[PDB]
Amino acid sequence: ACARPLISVYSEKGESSGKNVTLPAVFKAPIRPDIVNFVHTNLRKNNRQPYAV
Amino acid sequence: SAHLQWMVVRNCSSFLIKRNKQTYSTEPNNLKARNSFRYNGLIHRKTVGVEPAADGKGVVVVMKRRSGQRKPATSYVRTTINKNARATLSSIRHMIRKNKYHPDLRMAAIRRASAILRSQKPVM
Amino acid sequence: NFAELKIKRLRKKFAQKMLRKARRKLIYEKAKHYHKEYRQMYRTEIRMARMARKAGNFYVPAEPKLAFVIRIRGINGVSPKVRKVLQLLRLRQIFNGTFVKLNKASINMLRIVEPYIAWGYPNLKSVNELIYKRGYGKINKKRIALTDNTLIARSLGKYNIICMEDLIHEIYTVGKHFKEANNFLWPFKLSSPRGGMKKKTTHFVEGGDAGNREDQINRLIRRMN
Amino acid sequence: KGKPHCSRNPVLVRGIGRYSRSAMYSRKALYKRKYAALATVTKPVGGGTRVVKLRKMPRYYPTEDVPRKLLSHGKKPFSQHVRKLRASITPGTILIILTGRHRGKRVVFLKQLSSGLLLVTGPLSLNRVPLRRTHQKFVIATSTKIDISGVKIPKHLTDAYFKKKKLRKPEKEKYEITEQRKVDQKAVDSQILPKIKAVPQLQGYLRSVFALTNGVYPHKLVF
Amino acid sequence: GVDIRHNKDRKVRRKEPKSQDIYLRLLVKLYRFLARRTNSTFNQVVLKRLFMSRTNRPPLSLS
Amino acid sequence: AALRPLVKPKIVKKRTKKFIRHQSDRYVKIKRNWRKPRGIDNRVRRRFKGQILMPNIGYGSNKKTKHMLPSGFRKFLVHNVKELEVLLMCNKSYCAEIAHNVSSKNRKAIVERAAQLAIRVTNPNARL
RNA sequence: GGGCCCGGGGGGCCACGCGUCCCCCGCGAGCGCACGGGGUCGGCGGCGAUGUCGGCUACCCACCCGACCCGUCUUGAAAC
RNA sequence: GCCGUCGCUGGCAGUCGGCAGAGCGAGAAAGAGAGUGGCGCGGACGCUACGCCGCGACGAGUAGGAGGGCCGCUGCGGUG
Ligand SMILES: [Mg+2]
Ligand SMILES: [Mg+2]
Ligand SMILES: [Mg+2]
Ligand SMILES: [Mg+2]
Ligand SMILES: [Mg+2]
Ligand SMILES: [Mg+2]
Ligand SMILES: [Mg+2]
Ligand SMILES: [Mg+2]
Ligand SMILES: [Mg+2]
Ligand SMILES: [Mg+2]
Ligand SMILES: [Mg+2]
Ligand SMILES: [Mg+2]
Ligand SMILES: [Mg+2]
Repeated sequence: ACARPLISVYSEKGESSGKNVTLPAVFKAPIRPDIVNFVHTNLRKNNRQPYAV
Repeated sequence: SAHLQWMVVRNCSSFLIKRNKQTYSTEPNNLKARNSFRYNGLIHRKTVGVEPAADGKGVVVVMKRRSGQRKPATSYVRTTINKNARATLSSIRHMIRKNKYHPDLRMAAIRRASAILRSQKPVM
Repeated sequence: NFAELKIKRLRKKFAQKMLRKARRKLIYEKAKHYHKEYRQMYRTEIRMARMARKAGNFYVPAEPKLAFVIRIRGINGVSPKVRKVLQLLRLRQIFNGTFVKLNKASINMLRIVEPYIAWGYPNLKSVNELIYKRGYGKINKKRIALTDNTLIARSLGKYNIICMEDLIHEIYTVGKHFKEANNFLWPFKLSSPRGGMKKKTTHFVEGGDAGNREDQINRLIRRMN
Repeated sequence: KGKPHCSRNPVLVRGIGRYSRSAMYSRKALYKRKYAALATVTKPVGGGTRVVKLRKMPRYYPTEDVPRKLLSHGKKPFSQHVRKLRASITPGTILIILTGRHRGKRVVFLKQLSSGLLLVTGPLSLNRVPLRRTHQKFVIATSTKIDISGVKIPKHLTDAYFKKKKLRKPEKEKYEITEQRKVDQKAVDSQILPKIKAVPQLQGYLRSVFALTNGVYPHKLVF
Repeated sequence: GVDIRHNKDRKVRRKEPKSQDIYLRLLVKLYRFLARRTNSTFNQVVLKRLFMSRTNRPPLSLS
Repeated sequence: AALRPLVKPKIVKKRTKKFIRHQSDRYVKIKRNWRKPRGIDNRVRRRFKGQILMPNIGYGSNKKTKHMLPSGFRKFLVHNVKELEVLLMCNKSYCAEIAHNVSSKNRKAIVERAAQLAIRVTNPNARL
């Protein structure tokens, strides 16, 4: 989990531009489907409009 | 890793079918369509796929190369085999045993190849 | 080089066979010895009585050391003191059976449960048939049929009980490890008496079934085993 | 190698010999009988020669297969089963057939075939029952017996002799009495028939059919 | 009928973590194997404490 | 002449009648769908002899023949040719059922493909 | 009677190598049958395209046994 | 015999294959240990580990509690 390879940047014509970017560390962060579902669950309620009779 | 990626998709995947008390997987390179850690065709570094040829003649054996694990375009090597039935199975057996490339999928790959070739015979 | 390992593999198998063969001889000869012992016990009692009758006296045989106990009543409406004593005998079901070695402590427990049990003194044949047809060991708290001798040996071997004959000799003669060999046996699940009963609700001496019927338990054991 | 010797331990009861281990040890003289420690065929061809695999790998494999059974013992095939015969059925005994077109007829028991089925004859001229196989469970063995100890039954009269041959249809196909059977019937009948006529009123008894009538109860009457 | 009570037959104890955390469950897969296939009681104790709840896993201070 | 399954064990059903709800023969408002009677005096709930029976886990079917069709197969609803191909490697234990709302046009292709793959179809002769 | 059923002068033994010291006086081979870790036959027969075969359940009918109407309060409800 | 529940907080990552060697159920702790001196190219299934497998016992239930529903209804984010 400490491997940060080089990522190719591609040109608008779909070819490698020759430039490289080290993989940012955030792509090695823990993948927590249960945290995401908790956050997606509770944030998606924040754009709701109220209803009532 | 494969194990970590199986915890994400074992019950949440676009390729997952749950129906009639059964579970299947529709992703490519799954030899038995089975929702399983062994037969999943996406999470392992090395996978084997057997599919019919673009024309209804022969099979295509797909093997995942070692290097481009994050490069889907060059990740898979396709090989078309259009020999007689017994010769086709021998090549698949050798491509797996001799290379030691998932030897646990040897008979599943051989059984899927025999099912594709049989489906390519004339319908009676 | 594999050939040298194969010989080592084979010589280990041969040793196990040779140990296994020597153990079969041990149990074969223990049974031969018990047969002699049982005969002397049977013949000795007859000889003691004959020599007392010769002298005009009375030979009074030793009070039995062993009792077999059968619960003859159901589980509905059992009083608390009887309910506890029947649980200590391990007779939690009707027509369950156990051996109980007799002494002041135990004979007075059997008196509390008198209406709920038929008991008496089993002979050698009763101990044989009970343990062969319906003998199950308590091994890792499970009820395992004693289909093989290793089942007995692994559990009671430390007491030198390694075969069904050693188990039958420990029970029948009430040996030093009767407690262990007898707790090892699961309570016997006996069938309904074939041919009926007289009256389960009264004592045997009243023409019923409850209580101590002495050696007459063996007739009951024949019809339920 | 040495020629096999008949077992030196006679059977006392099934599974128990007459002699103990040491007794057999001596009888066998084991005190002196001590002992101490292709897949291919080459063929020439018109390369020069090819190595040929005698058995080839399967050209097909089903999607699923069943596992192997566990191993059992004592489950023999039919041909290896022991055949039993009621003690009341001895050769020359008169039997009453209970099933088939020949039901109720009284026939003469000749021998028990290797399959265990009985061989019987009417004889044909008395009740039109030929040399025919019958199952013992479906016959009543009467107590009447003629002495056919001197009768030579042809040896080719075996289970394979009496096994039915299949007939095909596309109208109908009819069974035909092969001339050999007629010859065999006469050969056997010519020896039994004179012995039946030796007993008075026996040939008429064999012509007559068995039936239950009013007040007649099988458990009460002797056959 | 058998004279027995059934109120205590079912044992109340965790056989797994209530947590859906996939990294915790990968460690449980690991120590389920070690506890099973080794005679080490230490593995059994750790496997048991991986099932335990938040309040049964108090934090350990540095001091 | 139909495709046969890998095995055809005898199917043993403990019960073949349905569990009809209590008093559902007496009213139309009471449907036969099972409802557990819960009245205090309810004699069906008390398991009195000669009364309507109640379902309990004892009637459960043998796990080896559960959900098994009389033919020996197990069904699996399919809506298109692509869903059908999941049964390629289990064609000896699982058959195909085409969903009711698949047009007559598409049923021809699903039935045609299933024959090629040796998959059995429960309803191949429908919407002709 | 007990003492591996002590010591001396027809019938079964889960005795059967030996150099000994002396109490006492570590792998043979095969072959086969089986009351042996749960059933097999390497056994058979009849019938079949317009009237017959199979179809638990379901539709109708009959019969034998069983069977009081639910919900509710209630110690107690089929309850007059 | 079958179903489920509970218990064994039981077993299975060893599918370790021609870079091969198939075993660890058995009365009785701990190594199928390592060494140093004296022709064929072949070998079923498995493992959604939230899975799969084995063994034993058990199964009444109002009030009431708890679990599991690939039970059912409407709508929302994703996916098919
Ligand atoms: Mg009472
Ligand atoms: Mg009787
Ligand atoms: Mg009373
Ligand atoms: Mg019960
Ligand atoms: Mg209860
Ligand atoms: Mg409780
Ligand atoms: Mg009430
Ligand atoms: Mg009536
Ligand atoms: Mg009320
Ligand atoms: Mg009142
Ligand atoms: Mg009421
Ligand atoms: Mg009234
Ligand atoms: Mg209950």
